Amino acid sequence: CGIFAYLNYHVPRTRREILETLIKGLQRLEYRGYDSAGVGFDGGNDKDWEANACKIQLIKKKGKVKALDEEVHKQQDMDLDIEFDVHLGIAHTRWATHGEPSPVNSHPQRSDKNNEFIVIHNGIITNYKDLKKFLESKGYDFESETDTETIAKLVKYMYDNRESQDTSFTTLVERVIQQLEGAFALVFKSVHFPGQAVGTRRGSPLLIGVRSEHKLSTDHIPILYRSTTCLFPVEEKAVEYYFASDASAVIEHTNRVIFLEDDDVAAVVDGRLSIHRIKHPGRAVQTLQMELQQIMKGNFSSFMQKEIFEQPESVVNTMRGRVNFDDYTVNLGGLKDHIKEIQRCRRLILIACGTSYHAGVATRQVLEELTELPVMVELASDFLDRNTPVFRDDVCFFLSQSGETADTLMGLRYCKERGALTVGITNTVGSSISRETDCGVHINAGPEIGVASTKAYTSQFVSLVMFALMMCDDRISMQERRKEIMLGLKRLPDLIKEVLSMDDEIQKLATELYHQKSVLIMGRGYHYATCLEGALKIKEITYMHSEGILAGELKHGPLALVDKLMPVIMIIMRDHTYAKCQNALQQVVARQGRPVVICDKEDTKRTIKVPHSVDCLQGILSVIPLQLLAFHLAVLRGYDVDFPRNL
Amino acid sequence: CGIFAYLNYHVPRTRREILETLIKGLQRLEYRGYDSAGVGFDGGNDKDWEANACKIQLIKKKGKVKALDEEVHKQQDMDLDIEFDVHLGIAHTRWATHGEPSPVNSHPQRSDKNNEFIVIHNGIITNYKDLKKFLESKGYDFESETDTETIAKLVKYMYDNRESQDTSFTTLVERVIQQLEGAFALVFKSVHFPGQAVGTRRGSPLLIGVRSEHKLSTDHIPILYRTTCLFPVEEKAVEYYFASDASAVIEHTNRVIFLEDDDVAAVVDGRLSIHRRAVQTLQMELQQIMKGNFSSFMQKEIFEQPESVVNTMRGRVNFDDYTVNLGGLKDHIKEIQRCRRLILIACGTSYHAGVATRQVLEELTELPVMVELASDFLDRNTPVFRDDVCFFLSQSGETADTLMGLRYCKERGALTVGITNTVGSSISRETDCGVHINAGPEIGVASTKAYTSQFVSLVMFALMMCDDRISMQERRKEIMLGLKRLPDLIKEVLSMDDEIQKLATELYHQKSVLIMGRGYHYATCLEGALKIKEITYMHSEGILAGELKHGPLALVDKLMPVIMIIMRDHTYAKCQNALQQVVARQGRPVVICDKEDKNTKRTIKVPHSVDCLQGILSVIPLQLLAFHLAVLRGYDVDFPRNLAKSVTVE
Ligand SMILES: O=C[C@H](O)[C@@H](O)[C@H](O)[C@H](O)COP(=O)(O)O
Ligand SMILES: O=C[C@H](O)[C@@H](O)[C@H](O)[C@H](O)COP(=O)(O)O
Repeated sequence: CGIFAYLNYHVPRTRREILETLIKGLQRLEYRGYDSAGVGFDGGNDKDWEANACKIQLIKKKGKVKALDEEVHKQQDMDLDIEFDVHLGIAHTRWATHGEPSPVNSHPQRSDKNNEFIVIHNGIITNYKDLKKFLESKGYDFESETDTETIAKLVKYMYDNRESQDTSFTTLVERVIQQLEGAFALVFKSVHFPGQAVGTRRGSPLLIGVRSEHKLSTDHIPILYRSTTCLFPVEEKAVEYYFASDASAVIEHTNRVIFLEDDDVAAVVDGRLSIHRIKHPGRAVQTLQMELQQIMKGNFSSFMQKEIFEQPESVVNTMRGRVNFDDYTVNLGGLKDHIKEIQRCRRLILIACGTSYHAGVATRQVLEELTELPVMVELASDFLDRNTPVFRDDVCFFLSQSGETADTLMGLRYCKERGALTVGITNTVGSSISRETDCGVHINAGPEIGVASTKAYTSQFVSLVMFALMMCDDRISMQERRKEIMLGLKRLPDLIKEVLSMDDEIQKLATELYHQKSVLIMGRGYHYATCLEGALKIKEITYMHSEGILAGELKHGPLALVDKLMPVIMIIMRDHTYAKCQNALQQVVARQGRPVVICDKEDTKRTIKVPHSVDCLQGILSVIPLQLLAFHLAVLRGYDVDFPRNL
Repeated sequence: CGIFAYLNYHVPRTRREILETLIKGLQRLEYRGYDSAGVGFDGGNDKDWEANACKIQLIKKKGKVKALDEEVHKQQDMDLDIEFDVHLGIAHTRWATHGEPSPVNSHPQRSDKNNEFIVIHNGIITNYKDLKKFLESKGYDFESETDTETIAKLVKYMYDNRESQDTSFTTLVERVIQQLEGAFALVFKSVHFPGQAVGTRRGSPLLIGVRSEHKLSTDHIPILYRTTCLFPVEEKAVEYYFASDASAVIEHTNRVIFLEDDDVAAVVDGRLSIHRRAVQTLQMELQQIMKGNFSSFMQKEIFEQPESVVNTMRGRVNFDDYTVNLGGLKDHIKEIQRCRRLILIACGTSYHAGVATRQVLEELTELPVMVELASDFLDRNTPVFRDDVCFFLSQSGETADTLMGLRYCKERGALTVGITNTVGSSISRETDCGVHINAGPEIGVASTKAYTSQFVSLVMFALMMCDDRISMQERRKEIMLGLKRLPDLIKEVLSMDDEIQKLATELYHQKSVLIMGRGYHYATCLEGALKIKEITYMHSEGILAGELKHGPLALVDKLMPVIMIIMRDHTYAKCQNALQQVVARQGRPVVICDKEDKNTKRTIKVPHSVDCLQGILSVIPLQLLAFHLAVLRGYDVDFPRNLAKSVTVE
């Protein structure tokens, strides 16, 4: 789950400082549920650090990182005051899967009883059964039940069979990954290559942060196959490197990062960073706009609560630099090039999973309205199962907060093979979907740390609307509609705040459903997505059977569930479907239903009155009371909203 | 909502023979609405039946028809022994979608406290509020909250301001429909016009049955405009049967006159005339609307799927040469292949039929296939083009949203195809072409054979669209042999009825059940979930298997009942992963799988078939499960609560 390594090269740090840095990185990567963490570093208490680089020491522990930190400072014969001019430390937090949680099964995994090679690993090796046999036949005995130990044992096998006494650490890892199958991100450390690090990935994210008070030789590292050919400080040697599986563990130290790509072998040798391959392409040193405050709870007791209540801000962040209300223009920079190509295409296909799919349903109508193109919205897993027909004049959008969901990513590659124009709507710089799409939009909602999608849904929503507004900016007959929608976006942050000020009314509703085992959420049109997304939130966070029902489908069967006992929530807004929803309401009440109504500004039982906005934006306001409802219900029932129950 | 009126002209019927005929005609229509019922006949206890036509009697009550039949009998005022040589009685069962199903809101409505004009209405008047404020000013008091009372209070307003002392009943009705907006199918009765019935329609079904041992004067009633009427030649004996459906008339005769929009039929002096036709024979046997030896229509229709599947393929599938021919589409297939997209539009189970066949349609046509819920399709003003081919799946052929979607697509120049189970329905008439699935009448409220016959019908279309591809010949043979073997496999599934019933005894007490599937069985878990909702009232929900890991799986614990559909097709490995996830969450799921397929100790093994046909076999256990659960919970499978069959209005 979480990888972190800290390499100080001619930046003196005490053993304490190094360990504090490693512990701190794991906390950035530590999400609720992890149950195994460890650190690897140079042992020995020789005042001169150059003699302690032949004893790798491991401290691994089951439980939360807090427990690891206590074990660190709780070491008998370990002096934390030794200063290292050069040192590499690696760290890992995990959610034990393959084996049972235990100190042995925690990372790093070692190559022998003297820790000649150690590795931290994110992912799974498919052929790990076969590899363990090949090494055992060569005498290597295993101590863990994890697939990671095979990696540590295999790199020593390559070392034990090297042709020359100076075969590079890179060459060894190159030979290792060539024998691995599956997905992995790896960081290696060895006594035979003191101060050096090797990081490589295949289908699992791995990035490198860099920091130095000196000028760096380049901002675009060229690839070396098997002058400024590598990255290094120019004035002096001092530099710091940060390997990590997520930017959250690097951003507090530096915002200059390199995102590795599949089969890259990045190595730090003599403090200089190079990137090797076997196959002028290069890897860019880029600046992240992320900042530490964005991954902290602040004054909120949970990340779910923070991300719900900060949606006024995240919606604004989504629009910053992209909307101009002075002259009613929208400019998504990532699409200003392909914008005219897109309009020459004949169909829009939105492909996503879960809540990201709900964002497509939530904006499908306005996309049809403003683009006038057919809009198909697909669940990624079903899209793949059916081998859906795709053509060269299709424009395919891929909605993904993480930018890594397997089905959404495989759908992307499916559509690229067939020649379709691909567009990524993501919330994670460097992610796979953001790279492999022809173009894309970063929704810029800030990191989503909570288990459930809250601000990501609303920012995706706003992003797709902004795209719809770009697609009709040349239509005279639509100028008024664009103006109306855009003045809605202008007012939206304050309308969200207005909804959040009704939190007390949502708590009251939560206590009325406290003991209920089901609830039906009914909507149609613009609020079909709203009732589907609310039902998912209440399933995922509250663990009760909430179900979204298309209002127009009631009389076709589902209405049989309505009686005096079945809780019902109906979304009834003042748009063109208003009279129809009034009909559905009369149908529910006719069958002894006592429903709660989320209705528009100044429209049977309790009513949650949200403010009135443009019809194609109401979904953003109407889903928030459902977000809060799931939150408050879970809190009432003693659940930790930040502790996932999916796994 | 059902309509039924009995007009016996010069055929002596006692007051019990007519009342037992009105109720008998409502039971034939009860599945269209069973929230209330009523009847309208002549009162008075005078031997000379001529001195009784001036006294109307209304008997309306809340509940099914069996609640009305008991209200009609055991009365202390109605003498059921008066011989009527000429009499007219109107009846009606109501689907109270709004308000209470009270007797005051049921039909026949009335125009005053003396009942001068009573009307039975099927449909909605889109301007009854405007008609209610006009009549309230002229001196008319309203009692019910329905829109039908504005039709009764209005036919009397045209009678209170006529021009001649003897204006025909047609004239009065013709003036009413001119002030009525929306759809309606009416059958009037007045004391001023004894024995005369008027039957007009507009966007709603309405036919007139005729029985007479004497020769009928003609077989093509000429539509008139404000040697003309249908009647027996020599004698006067004739019995008419107004009704909004053919099942309530077939029992008495198979000679009906299907009216058209704005045709103002009228029976005067026992002569049927149309104002502003073709007397034809019905092609339906009474056995087709009889439960037989089954205790419910739903059970019969499930166990008869081996037959209805055969009927859907009869005369259309030849297994010796592997050819498929649907007459309704023999010519259009040429132009359909030149089109660029298929759109399937339907509601409920009919929508599931499209989900169930979407993949194979994409496979064999190579065209994009979009499946749309009719109500949402209309809400979004979905883009449609001239080179779209739009299919409309409707068992009844009258579902409002599906029908409006049709007219939407026709307005945009699309090619429209109807997949119905009702000849003469609106959807079958107004589409460019179509197919009659020919599954027989479906009486149970929950669709069973209609689903599997639609499924089979869409596959047959797919087989036609690829009959000229060399590369797909083997695939076509694989599918068609699957169809050949399908009836017997359905019998093999049905033989597990008892095993399904035992499972039901383990679930009837639960509040919720999750049904999971993917690929070809996404539709299966959606349709099964809908059925369990509809007749059992359990909170059953279908969950796409591939979406479990994205949130819903958090709802699974050792207590949540789970049904999974794991079949030996290309999603088997994926479905095995979903099964592992469910168990990891402590779920103890029931698995529907193939015979040749573990932790699962609660399995339902269906026979293995072609992947794109397996949905037919996998859904049947869920049909049976829903049936058995509803029995265990003391519910009626034929008359589920809060709804009826065929949604023909808003
Ligand atoms: O609360 C819902 C979850 O956030 C989940 O449904 C999520 O939306 C999907 O797993 C797709 O995630 P991505 O947006 O990263 O693809
Ligand atoms: O059990 C389900 C019901 O039968 C219902 O969902 C029905 O399928 C729809 O009302 C479609 O009706 P039509 O097929 O007659 O259009």
